[PDB]
Amino acid sequence: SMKRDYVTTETYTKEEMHYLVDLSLKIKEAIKNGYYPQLLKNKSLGMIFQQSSTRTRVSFETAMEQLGGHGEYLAPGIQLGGHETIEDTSRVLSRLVDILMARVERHHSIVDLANCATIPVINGMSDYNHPTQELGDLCTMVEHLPEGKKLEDCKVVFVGDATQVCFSLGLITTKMGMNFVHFGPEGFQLNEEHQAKLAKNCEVSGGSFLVTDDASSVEGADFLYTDVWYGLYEAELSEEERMKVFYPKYQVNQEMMDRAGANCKFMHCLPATRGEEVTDEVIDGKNSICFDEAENRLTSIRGLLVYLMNDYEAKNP
Amino acid sequence: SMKRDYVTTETYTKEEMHYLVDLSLKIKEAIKNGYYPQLLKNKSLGMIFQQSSTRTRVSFETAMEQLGGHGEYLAPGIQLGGHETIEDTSRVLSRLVDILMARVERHHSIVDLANCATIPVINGMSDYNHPTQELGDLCTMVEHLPEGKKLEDCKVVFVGDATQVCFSLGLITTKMGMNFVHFGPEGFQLNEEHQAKLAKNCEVSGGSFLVTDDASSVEGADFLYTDVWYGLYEAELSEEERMKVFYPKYQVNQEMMDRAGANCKFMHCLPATRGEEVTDEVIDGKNSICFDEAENRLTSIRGLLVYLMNDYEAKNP
Amino acid sequence: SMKRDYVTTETYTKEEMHYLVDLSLKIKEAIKNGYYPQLLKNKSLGMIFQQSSTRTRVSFETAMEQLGGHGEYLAPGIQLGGHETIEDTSRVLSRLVDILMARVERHHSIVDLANCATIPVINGMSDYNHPTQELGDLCTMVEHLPEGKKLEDCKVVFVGDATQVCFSLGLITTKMGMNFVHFGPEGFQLNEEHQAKLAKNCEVSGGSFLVTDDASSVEGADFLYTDVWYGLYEAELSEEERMKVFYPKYQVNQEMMDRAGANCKFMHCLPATRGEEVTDEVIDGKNSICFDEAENRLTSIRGLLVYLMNDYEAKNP
Amino acid sequence: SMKRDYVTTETYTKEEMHYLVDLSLKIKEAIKNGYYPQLLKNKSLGMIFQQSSTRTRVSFETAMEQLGGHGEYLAPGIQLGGHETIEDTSRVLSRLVDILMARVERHHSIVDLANCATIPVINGMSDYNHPTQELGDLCTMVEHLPEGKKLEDCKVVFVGDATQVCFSLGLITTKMGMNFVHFGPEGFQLNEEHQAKLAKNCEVSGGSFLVTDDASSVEGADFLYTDVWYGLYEAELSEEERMKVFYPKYQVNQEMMDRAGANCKFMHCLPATRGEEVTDEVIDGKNSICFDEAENRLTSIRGLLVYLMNDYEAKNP
Amino acid sequence: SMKRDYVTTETYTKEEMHYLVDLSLKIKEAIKNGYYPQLLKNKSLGMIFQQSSTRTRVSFETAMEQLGGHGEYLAPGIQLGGHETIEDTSRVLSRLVDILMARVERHHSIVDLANCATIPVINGMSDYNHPTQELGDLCTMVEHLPEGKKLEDCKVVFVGDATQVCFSLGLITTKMGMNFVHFGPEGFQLNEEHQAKLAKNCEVSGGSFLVTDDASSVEGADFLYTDVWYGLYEAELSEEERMKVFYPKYQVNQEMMDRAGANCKFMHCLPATRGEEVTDEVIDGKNSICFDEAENRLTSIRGLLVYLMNDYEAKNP
Amino acid sequence: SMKRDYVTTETYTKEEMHYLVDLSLKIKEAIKNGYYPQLLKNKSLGMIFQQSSTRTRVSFETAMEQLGGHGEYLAPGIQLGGHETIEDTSRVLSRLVDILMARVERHHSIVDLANCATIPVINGMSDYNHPTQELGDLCTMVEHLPEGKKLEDCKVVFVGDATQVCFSLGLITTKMGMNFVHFGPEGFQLNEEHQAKLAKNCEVSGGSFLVTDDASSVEGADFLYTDVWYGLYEAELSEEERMKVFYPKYQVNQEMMDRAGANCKFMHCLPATRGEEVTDEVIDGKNSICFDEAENRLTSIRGLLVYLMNDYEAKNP
Ligand SMILES: N[C@@H](CCCNC(=O)CP(=O)(O)O)C(=O)O
Ligand SMILES: N[C@@H](CCCNC(=O)CP(=O)(O)O)C(=O)O
Ligand SMILES: N[C@@H](CCCNC(=O)CP(=O)(O)O)C(=O)O
Ligand SMILES: N[C@@H](CCCNC(=O)CP(=O)(O)O)C(=O)O
Ligand SMILES: N[C@@H](CCCNC(=O)CP(=O)(O)O)C(=O)O
Ligand SMILES: N[C@@H](CCCNC(=O)CP(=O)(O)O)C(=O)O
Ligand code: NI
Ligand code: NI
Repeated sequence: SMKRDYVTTETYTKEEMHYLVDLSLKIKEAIKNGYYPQLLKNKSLGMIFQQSSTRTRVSFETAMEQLGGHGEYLAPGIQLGGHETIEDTSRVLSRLVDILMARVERHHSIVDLANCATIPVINGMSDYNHPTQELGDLCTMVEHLPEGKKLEDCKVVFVGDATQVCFSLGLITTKMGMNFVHFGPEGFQLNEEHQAKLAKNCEVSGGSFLVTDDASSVEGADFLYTDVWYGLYEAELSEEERMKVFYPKYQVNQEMMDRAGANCKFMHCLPATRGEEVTDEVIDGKNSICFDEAENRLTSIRGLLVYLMNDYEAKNP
Repeated sequence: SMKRDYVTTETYTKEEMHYLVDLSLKIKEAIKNGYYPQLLKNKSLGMIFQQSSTRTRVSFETAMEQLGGHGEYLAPGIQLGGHETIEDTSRVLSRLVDILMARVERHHSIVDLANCATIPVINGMSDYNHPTQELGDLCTMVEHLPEGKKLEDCKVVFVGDATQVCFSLGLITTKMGMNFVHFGPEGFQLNEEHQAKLAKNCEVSGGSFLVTDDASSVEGADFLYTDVWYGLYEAELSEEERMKVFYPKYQVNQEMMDRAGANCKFMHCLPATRGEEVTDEVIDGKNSICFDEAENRLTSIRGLLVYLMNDYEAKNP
Repeated sequence: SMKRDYVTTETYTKEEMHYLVDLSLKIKEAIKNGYYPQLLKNKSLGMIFQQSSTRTRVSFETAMEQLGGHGEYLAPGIQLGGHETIEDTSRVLSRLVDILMARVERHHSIVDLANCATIPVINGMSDYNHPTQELGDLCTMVEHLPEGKKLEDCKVVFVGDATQVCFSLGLITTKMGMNFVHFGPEGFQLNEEHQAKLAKNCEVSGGSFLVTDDASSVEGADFLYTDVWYGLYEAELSEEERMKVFYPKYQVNQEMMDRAGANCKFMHCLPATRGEEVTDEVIDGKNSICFDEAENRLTSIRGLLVYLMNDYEAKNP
Repeated sequence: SMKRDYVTTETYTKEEMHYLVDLSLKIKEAIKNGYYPQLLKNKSLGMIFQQSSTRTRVSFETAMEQLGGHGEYLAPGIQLGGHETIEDTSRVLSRLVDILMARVERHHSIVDLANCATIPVINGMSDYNHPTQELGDLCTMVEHLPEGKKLEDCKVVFVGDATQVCFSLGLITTKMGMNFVHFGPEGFQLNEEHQAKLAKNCEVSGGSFLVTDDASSVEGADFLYTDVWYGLYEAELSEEERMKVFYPKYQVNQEMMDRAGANCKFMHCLPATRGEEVTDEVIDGKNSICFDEAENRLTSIRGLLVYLMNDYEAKNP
Repeated sequence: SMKRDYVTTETYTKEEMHYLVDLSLKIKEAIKNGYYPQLLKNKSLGMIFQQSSTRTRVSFETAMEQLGGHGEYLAPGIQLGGHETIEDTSRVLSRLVDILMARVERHHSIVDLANCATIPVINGMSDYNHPTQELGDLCTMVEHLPEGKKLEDCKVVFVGDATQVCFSLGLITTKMGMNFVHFGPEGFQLNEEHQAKLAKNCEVSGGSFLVTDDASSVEGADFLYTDVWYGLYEAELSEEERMKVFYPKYQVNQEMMDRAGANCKFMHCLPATRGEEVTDEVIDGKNSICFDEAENRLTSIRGLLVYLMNDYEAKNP
Repeated sequence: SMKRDYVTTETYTKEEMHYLVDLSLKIKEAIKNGYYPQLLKNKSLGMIFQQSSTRTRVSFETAMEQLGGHGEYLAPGIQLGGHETIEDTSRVLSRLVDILMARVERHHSIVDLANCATIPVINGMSDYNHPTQELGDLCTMVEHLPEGKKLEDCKVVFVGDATQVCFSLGLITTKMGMNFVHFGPEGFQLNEEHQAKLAKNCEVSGGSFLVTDDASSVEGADFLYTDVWYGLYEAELSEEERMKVFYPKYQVNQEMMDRAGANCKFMHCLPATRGEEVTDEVIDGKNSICFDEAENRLTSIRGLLVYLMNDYEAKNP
């Protein structure tokens, strides 16, 4: 083709993900030392958000500035579909910016945008997956690799609801050959189709996956990860409804961390509902890496933007 | 004076419009070859939008980045008029940005902004005209000039409603000495005052204009252009109402294109209502140049911004 | 510490404020001569607005571009507090931008943001004070210093309501050793706590302050300053209610200016309600400096941003 | 291969030379309008001079600065050949600069440098030819094209000694399909091998060439070109010796220009020996373009450097 | 005209020299604070040296880099005059660099270069004067202004030979309205024509000048300045010859400084012959400012280059 | 202190040398990928050469351009010492450039320059040592580390004369904990004082050193290094004299390489005298890394310049 998209890590090999991590960490280190590599000079990113965002939006906008380009915030309601067709919007934006991202209510919207645009398209989260979160989370696990452990020998346990972030964490950990668990209650577990995709990743990678409601599954976790309980932006569970499903068994508290292990690190994509999926004590505690993880939303987005723009330039000399 | 505005092409000569085209195409060619001329370094554009926009807004914001400056999106509701007077807003913005554009509900708002501001002001569309569309459309017609034809010998036919874009296309084609037709139904034709202005342009240019409901008027068109049927943002015609006025006589379909001529190119400012003013077959067909035309919204805005900033610097050494 | 904030000028000495003025005016002069000092290259400012703004918002966004960085407009409703705690938002933004500003409904919000963020935080106005307005106003008074007068011998009279801008003007004038008066009606005067803070400033500076409803207080003013009468954004006084309190005694009209003195300059933070706190004749008259003052919102913000980023870099080598 | 050299225009087609002219003139026009295209950013040119130079050396050094790179002056005596072999010098410099030029006493030296270096090598003049002079001279003739004439219908007459510049002018004019004459005395005419190469160029181009001692050959010249009479830097003819050969028949004086034609333009590569090959009256006269021609040494070198670096980057992605 | 030269300060007013000082010191302060104003971006300076130089040459070359341009070192022997006429060299260089300087054996050479070039020409020292030294020395005296003294009330005494630097110091001090003395032995004093020029400066400035062999003339000097005794580069006095003329009466030693005054500062253009015109004790002593003075060769050259390029751009829009 | 010099690696620890290698290789990799880190923006390097140079001079000049600064070539004969004292030259240059290097005839000259200058001074080779060669050579050995070997287990054998490069190679290899041999004839071996310094390095590093005329010493070398036989620039041995001392025993030929080992790499600082210290077959052969080594003169100089400028900025905030 003449471009590459980042809609799902399912289209990336382990080697490509490692390259993305390595590129991201090199850029991070330069900036830490006071030097900003101008790798996207005069390039323009269209940023389409159908939902609210702090970390994803600010990461894209900051990343562009840091690398010498600019991000344009197209707020909820440039509509995807509607009166103007997605084919028209996609072809028009392909002439007016160099690269696109979109956070979408429905996954088909990002797929359609990628299919119809002739410039790189990045999924900034859908109801299905969250691939920039995957890369940031991988950067974070690499930086916080336990002493004497290979990445592939790490155990990553996601606690709670089968969110798009849960699935995405499963996708990236299995892609990298790691050991993944979704610890969640029946009715809120990764589904058969999700699990088939995790198995497919493991066939190649030698990693493992388990989906279970067994509380002992947290034992030996190197990373213990959670997310909110209220579901999707269009149809939230109420406090009473979600507490009924998840509390207290799926609350990440100090007792759960102690059971997972003394050096187990706590992760959360954020925003967090303190007192539901995680207690103040854990998220603010010595083993929380969620703020390093949030920083790495920017770390990973810088590397990804550069990778995709380099690919585009290679295909369009 | 100490600045120049771009409110209407009525204040520009043919020679100035050619200069704007030539400048725009030089910048376009540089960028096509991977080089971004930093002609607006550290300059700031205030972008006031009273209505939704994809092409105009993204073109301004991208243009500024590409040329080394920045565009600020001032969303619907910095009010023009209201509690704070237009004189105050204009004088204040003149101290805080280098150049302004505004897409306005009512033409007097852009006129007032231009009259009261001491920096260049650009009309990003009003209920009266659409002069940046004119320049982009002219760039497009120049690029797609038929073999063996001079620009002045081209025939440009606008089909349908007497929109501000219809009038603007009349203004630019007549300014350049071309042959213009508005093919539209009685009651929805360019009015007496519009036509007097077209005649005035032709007195100088030697071009021609005709406003007619004769379907044979499309015959021999080099460019066949249309726009939506629903009218102005504040007071849309319903689907039933606009179909009653315009359908099927004013639908640009393959039969109309065949009648216009085999090499006639289709143009539309966009967004398009597929199945009303144009069929899928035409807009997606081999003779459609509307996506090149959309790209040239950015092409023309880059040249215009540079022209106006150069003029400002010449007057304010 | 590892950063410095700009929440109130109460934490700045006279010498520091002079340094800020001098830095701001040097940058202004360079730009006047066509040279843009790239003092914030690749730096990112998060701009959180809980209320509407023309001058503050555009000043921050333009300042960043002029100095080689970028400002991100985070529109009303990234919430401060709410579902996601202020501690979380603050720590997250500290990883994703280099510097923050916020215009807040309630002062505690900016205090909390500053306390929880590890990057510099700037108050873009609260219900308590308006410190960037202070610096811009000081730059303006320095530029318009009366012939043969020291800054400290100037008399600055604020007319009307005890707005946050009124208090801020009191804070800066007393900090610089000048003579301040709030001329306002009983019930709408700077309160006991405000006045205690002004007295504290004067203990150090040798300046003076008076809060009074005596109309003779305007006599001998070098600067006569006013603001709107309708109160705070969340709870406005109606036209009838505010006219009943303030009109005509507190209307700045030509007669009041004549009484203050022939060379007294008129100031207003803007937006102004013409016909209430000021007449057209005064604000558009020969002794009005409110548009120079508005320009100096940008002048002062450039200097402040550079000062705070330099401080940050000094503390984080 | 992995690079391209500019040792002789014999390896360039007419289309490539036109491209070089067009690129050079676009860059010239940008700079005339105050804009410097940064097309060689951070690139380093090694400049090896075995002989003195004003125009060639300054053109290369200025060109690099203008385009965002740098030229290094390697003065007579980094030796080519000698104790360190040319193979070693060439391979070493290929690691330490991006592009090379050399003005050489003997043509084999530039050939050897080009053959052994893996970066582009440019001939800055040898005893055989002078290809950057060719391109500058072509740019000059294009700019000064007579009214109503095609380039190919122009007549270019070189007067005097069969210098490397004489031969080079023959090479470029015949490559472009023009009509060339060397008007020179027997014993000092382009030799049989030179003429065979001119005939070979004309076989492709349809141009013409003549080598003659007939004074009537100047009649109808559009460009009349000359050079010094003293021969090569290592073995100059004395004043008496060269006057005996060339004077007065080959002196370009006003009478010769009048005979050539009223609009014939005078060219000289410079430095000129006033009173020998040209009189003060001609070189300082209204029809002299030698200073425009000297400027175009820089014009052409900018275009060439960019062309060769672009070619290198295309071959080494 | 279309440019301005800097051949002698005789063509500059006191106000222009103050502007040059002020500009130079602003640039110096920026660089001291770590910021390099890019005021000469992509501009090229030709640097012609007929004599050796450390301070002048390095100052020009460094200044260009610091301000975003480049200086080209044209070493002794691009000849001025000779085989190629000065008119030709001047016109050719005017096409190939933006600005020129030259250090020349004979003053007429710099005059001829300035007269024939259409770009700014700067005198880098001749046998007559040294105007960049003047500006650097003035910057130095301003920075080291004695407490409680105006510039005009300062006494500047040059000791020793009537060098071009001696005369230049007389020219600048008298231009600025200061009090100048040349303390030198009969036969080696500023001549009648020099003194007539100093008187002419004083007619305008109200300054004073004296040329004398009275040793009491050093008393009350604020600045005591000297230079070498060996004369001009082409015809040096031997050690014995110059000692016979000048030693010990004109040796600046600690006794002379004590007599001049406790706060008198020692200046020397450098290079110095330690043990002749100055002792180690003085030049390395607490009251020596010659290294600050040497730094200000660069300070002044930066300001001058910018001033002349700005003037050129103003005249050639 | 307020700066750091690079006169000898004797003042650097193993950890510092590793840091220098790592920094150099990061910069090299960026440039290989088409990105030039602007780490020395607007910085000026004075380059003083008392002897001829290709690799050192071009490396410094190119390095400065690549990193956004500039190098000034001060050719043989700004004299160090002489009429103007070294103290004066050093103090003057400290005001006029940011960093200095010098290639000197006598080591005391670089020591004096470093001691008297207040800016970083780099030794570009003396009669004693060659520390930039050390760093380039170390970068080269790291890049060409044999499979399955640690740097410290490598054997490096220098063949021939006890040149400054021989000693320097001993210094760096022993500093890094490697195993060094000088294989050279009696009378031309590293002397007692050299060897005492190598022993001192080994006391810390655990490396080894041997100085011997035993031809079996080459056996097991991982790197086999040589240099010219003619001695120092001021007093060369003739061909007959040096052949008498060194030939054929110390000629690096294919037989010697075969004896050293099949994967032993050949190194030479260059220029090489082919047919003396090395045969064509070896230097042009598959195991020669001398051109990679020459490239790494630039690799190492980039890292060193950045390291020293960063150190300077840290000490002079
Ligand atoms: N399951 C959650 C996932 C939120 C991911 N968070 C982020 O990407 C951080 P942001 O929203 O601040 O960009 C949901 O559906 O809302
Ligand atoms: N008659 C139409 C004109 C739309 C012009 N379109 C554009 O300028 C493209 P945009 O809206 O995406 O900027 C109307 O009044 O709506
Ligand atoms: N008392 C007024 C203060 C307005 C200050 N104005 C500004 O800062 C100018 P802006 O709102 O355009 O940024 C109020 O509470 O509204
Ligand atoms: N036949 C002459 C050619 C000189 C060409 N001149 C130039 O290239 C101008 P320059 O020497 O100033 O670079 C000779 O052999 O000397
Ligand atoms: N009278 C002395 C003047 C030297 C001025 N010195 C300088 O300009 C310093 P520089 O030579 O290092 O540039 C002479 O004729 O030599
Ligand atoms: N022993 C040799 C060392 C030469 C080192 N070579 C280099 O540094 C390469 P260069 O001279 O090209 O910079 C001698 O004394 O000459
Ligand atoms: Ni922006
Ligand atoms: Ni240079």
